[PDB]
Amino acid sequence: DCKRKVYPNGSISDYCEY
Repeated sequence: DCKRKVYPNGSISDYCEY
C-alpha cells in the first residue's frame, strides 16, 4: 500500500513511509 512520490524536477523518489 505505497505510492511513488513525484518531484517537480521530473524524477520520482523511491522511498515510502511505513
